[PDB]
Amino acid sequence: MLTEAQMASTANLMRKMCQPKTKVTDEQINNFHKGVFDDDKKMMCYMNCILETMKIIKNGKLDMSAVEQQMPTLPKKYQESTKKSIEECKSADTGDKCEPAYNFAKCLYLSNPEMYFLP
Repeated sequence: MLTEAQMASTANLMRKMCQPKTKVTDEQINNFHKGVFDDDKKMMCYMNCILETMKIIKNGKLDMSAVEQQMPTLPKKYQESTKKSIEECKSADTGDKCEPAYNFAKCLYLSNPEMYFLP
């Protein structure tokens, strides 16, 4: 099991890698975490980069195997909220190229804004 501090630290390291690769702006990322969804390609490709790095998205598709391995590494306060969100969002990975991860991410946020922890 991971602590919340390790989760925030690993999230920060993923952002440090994925933001320069995609040139998403700080405000675009900040908007996303408040439910303001910019479908600009940079925001979309950032979400693709993040979820590929987490191994949750592979070739534009939700990898339900990676989802199951990593659920036991979640802090228990996120375990229940994540299960419900993945169940609700497991077909939201629609579209082309970076769109599936972005659409999946928007779904995850809207299913439970308070428990959303993606970078």
